[PDB]
Formats: sequence, structure tokens, C-alpha cells
Amino acid sequence: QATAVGPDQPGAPTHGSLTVHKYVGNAGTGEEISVPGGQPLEGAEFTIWRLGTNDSCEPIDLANTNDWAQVPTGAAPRELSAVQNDFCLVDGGTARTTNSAGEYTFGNLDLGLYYVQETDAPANIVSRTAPFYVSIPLPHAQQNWLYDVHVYPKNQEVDAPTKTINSDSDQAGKGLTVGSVVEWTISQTVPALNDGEQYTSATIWDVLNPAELEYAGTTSVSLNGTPLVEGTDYTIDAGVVSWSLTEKKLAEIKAGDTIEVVFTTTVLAVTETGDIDNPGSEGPDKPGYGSEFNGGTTPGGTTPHTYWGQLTVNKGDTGMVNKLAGAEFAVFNNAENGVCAPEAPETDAIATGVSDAEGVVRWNDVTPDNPLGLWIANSSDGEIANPNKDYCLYETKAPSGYVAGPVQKVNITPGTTAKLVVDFENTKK
Repeated sequence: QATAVGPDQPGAPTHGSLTVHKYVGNAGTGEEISVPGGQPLEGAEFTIWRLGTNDSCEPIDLANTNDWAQVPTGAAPRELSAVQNDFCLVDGGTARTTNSAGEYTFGNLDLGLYYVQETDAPANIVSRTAPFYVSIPLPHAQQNWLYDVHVYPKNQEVDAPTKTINSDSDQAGKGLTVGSVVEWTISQTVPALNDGEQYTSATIWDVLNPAELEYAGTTSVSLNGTPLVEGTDYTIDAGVVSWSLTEKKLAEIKAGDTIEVVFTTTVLAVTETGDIDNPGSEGPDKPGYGSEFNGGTTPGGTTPHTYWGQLTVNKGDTGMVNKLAGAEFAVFNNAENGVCAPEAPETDAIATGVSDAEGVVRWNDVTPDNPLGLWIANSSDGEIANPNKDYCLYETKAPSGYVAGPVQKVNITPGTTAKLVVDFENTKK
């Protein structure tokens, strides 16, 4: 098969190479097996030092028989200082970066001993390969000697978190007026780590736009269904909502441990578009949510939405020629396929209001007075095209000398520009 001879035999090369193939996701052997599997990785920086022996640092020459006594037997130390005790460094290191195929070849390497460590990687990467020794040539059982060595290091990434919102059903009890809250669930799969490393820093952040949302309170952070502890999984830092763990839970999680954080955000106002989203963020720079394990960050994947619209009501007599004061209104969530009850059910209303001097219904317990911001729909499965929810508007108290008008169902569309203006008029006699 492809074969070679010893580094001191006739017909032997003078130099060699080391081709790195970086993938995400086979003890060794040295040769190139052209069966990848999938998922290359670019941006991986590998610095390689040639090793000598202790006056001055005389490089190891693997063409000399005596220098093979220096070749190490076990794994390589994880720090450059530890290898500097046994060996000495000839060069100051040569750092190069993998390509789109996740590959780089260190060519024209003299027959000696080399120390390689992955000195940089993309921010998506949390755990890099362990530092390793390479000998040019490499003893091989099929090709006798191997001068063009191929290494397949291991690189571990952090998966993108997923964020869902509470549903429309669940929204009823949680609140329906502007100023209520919603619940999001940040589900994150724990990333794998390379052998020997322990989890150092675990953080999930969620930067909030101060014009739309405001942190109210975390309700749960569970671990594969098992929830949280008070001071074990630290869950504060309200400003720029973040969640930094502590060593106990860090020494507890395994690869594949799903963790789900649930927190509450106060919906502040109705945006011009009415669409309030929570996308991913690559860091605490701009609004969004993301993760961090051992310094490896990632933005979120899914983007939930909560839609909110407006509604203002004008009071007048029959024909809207005179604007009337003192008429009391109430909004209920009780529509069925476009029908409303004849008059208001005696249950607790969603929002109440009264008309003022110019007959504009100023609403109570909500900011601002006019218009009125009501909930529409929540979606965790992408955007909604033309969202709308039906409410029922009732007049509870009519002005003295007027008979209140009939019930109107109201359809609410997102955005302060799409506000629904209702002219609620009353017959006189």
C-alpha cells in the first residue's frame, strides 16, 4: 500500500507535513481517511511549536537514532509551560487558521517533534481540542512510516436557545390590557465538552427594549423537568436580564441536559407596528437573548411575537351631531364567531371607561387614558399575517335623557396606526 521507510533509510523524505481537519461533533492512527461524516469548521487557529532538547535549544532530529529517546509516550500537557519543563521551544510558534473545508496543512516540517494547541476558535465554539504532540515521521502499521500526518481534532459548540411565548388561552388569566405581562420559556440544550474540562461559566441573557418590554419576575428555571433553587442557580441582574449560574449546578449538568428559563415581562406600550418581538442577540450589546458556556456565545434561534392593538371610542347622540359626557363603557372578552351578548354579562370586565367633556371615552386603570391598548394574539411559531381579536363593547350608563346604544363587537389589529375608532351613538327619547 502507500508505504515509506525509516527516517534514516535510503529513499526517505527530508521533511513532512501535518494536515488538520476540523469538524464539529476514532482514537487516532495518523492517516487521512477521506470519509468525513459532516460539519466542517473554519476559523480554528492552531499554533505549532517545534521541540528541541536542553545552553541552547538544539532541535530534535528524528533522523538521528538517539533523538527518539526524547519522543514522549503519553498525552501532551495542556499548558505550554509544562512542555517547556521537559523540552525547549525552538521557534516562537507558528499560528495558522483552517479554511472552509476546516483544513490547513503545516507543510515542510523537518523530521522532529512538534507541539500543537488550538489557540483560537469561533465564538460559537465552547470547548476546543486538547493540545497534542506530533512526530514527523509517524510509525504506521499499514504504511510503515507516515510523513504526511493527518489529525482530526474535536471542537464543541453551544446550541442555539429556543424561546416560546405563553399561548392565547393561557393569556386570559395573565392579563389582557396594556400593562399586563407575558411569559417566555427559554429552552436551551446543554453543550457537550471535551474530555477533561469542567463547566466554568453558564449564562443566559435577554436584553429588553425599554420602549416595549420591562422585566417583571422569573417564575421557573428547570433542569430536564427538575426546577430551580434560590441561591444555587443565581437568577438576578435585572438590568439587561441575565442569569449566571454557580459551580454547584455547573458540576451537576451533563451533555444533553435541557434547561428552560421562564420569566415575565410587563408589556409597556403599543408600538406603531404593534409587533413586539424577542429575537436572538449575539451578546449583551443589543436587544435579544443568547447563551454562554465557558466563553462560547451564541444568539437565539426562534423569535416569538406578542401582538397588541388600540381602540378609542367617541360618544354622541343619535347621528353623532352632539358629543355627550358621562357615558360609561366596558369591554369584555366573550365573542363567539362574531356575536356578542345583548348586554354585558355580570362577570368582571376587562376594561371600563367613561366619556369626558368632548365625549372621548377616557379609560381607567390603563396608561395612557386614550386610546385603549388591548391584547390580540401570541405566536411562538413565527409571524402572524393580519392578526386580529374580537372584543365586545357595552355601554353601561347612558347620559341622563338618552337610551344607550346596542352592543358593538370590535376587531383589533396590531399597531397604534391601525387603531379602531368607534362612534358609539345613543337614541334620545
